Amino acid sequence: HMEHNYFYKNSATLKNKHGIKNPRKLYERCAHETAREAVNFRLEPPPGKFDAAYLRTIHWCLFHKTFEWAGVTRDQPFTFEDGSTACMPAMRPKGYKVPFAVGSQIQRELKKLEQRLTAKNNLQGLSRQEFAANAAEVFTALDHAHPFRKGNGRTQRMFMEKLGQAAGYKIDFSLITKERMTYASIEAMQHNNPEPMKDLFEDITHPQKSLLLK
Ligand SMILES: Nc1ncnc2c1ncn2[C@@H]1O[C@H](COP(=O)(O)OP(=O)(O)O)[C@@H](O)[C@H]1O
Ligand SMILES: [Mg+2]
Repeated sequence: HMEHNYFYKNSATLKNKHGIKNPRKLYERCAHETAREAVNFRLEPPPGKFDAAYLRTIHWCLFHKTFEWAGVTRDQPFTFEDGSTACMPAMRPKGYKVPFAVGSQIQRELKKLEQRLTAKNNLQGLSRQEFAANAAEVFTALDHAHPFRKGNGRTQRMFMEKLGQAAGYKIDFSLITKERMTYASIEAMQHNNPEPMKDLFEDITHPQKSLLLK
């Protein structure tokens, strides 16, 4: 029942802060704003902890001017200013059999990822090949958790950019198409094939000057 409360009454337009009722216009406005917020967010230093709180902070920075629920995961009830409450504990990509994390799996998976990152020292001290493989595993874990109602891709990509930066690697998603990212995501989650994601991260990553100069 509560998932309908993400939309205006009898509409396919997500409730938003921009004053927009046209779903196409909302998409374009949001795309432009999240791109700009990403440019500005890149100026912020990477944190010492790459945790679920940080992921929520990224989503909030990218989306708070668009959605009231920016930074809030979809397992959690969210009450809009209009007094209605929304959430969406279960989500499955269209056309596909394998769903994203359901309900409390979202928190459990983000906790497991946090622990893995801590154990691996945020992927510091790796070879280029190792870093790419490990970054791909982190990304597929994020993909499955899919913690937000919308905006997961933009965030996950920002989380990776900052994780990379703190580990001495530049990860540049602009080097590839959306289609390639989608393909790699589908292969990993729908077809249990982790290779395309590994190749993707190899292709868009290089060690930074400092990591070379050291
Ligand atoms: N069928 C799928 N199975 C698993 N992951 C997918 C699938 N399709 C897309 N993805 C990935 O899910 C993530 C979120 O996609 P995105 O386009 O940001 O949607 P949203 O805005 O709904 O969160 C991206 O990393 C994307 O590549
Ligand atoms: Mg997105």
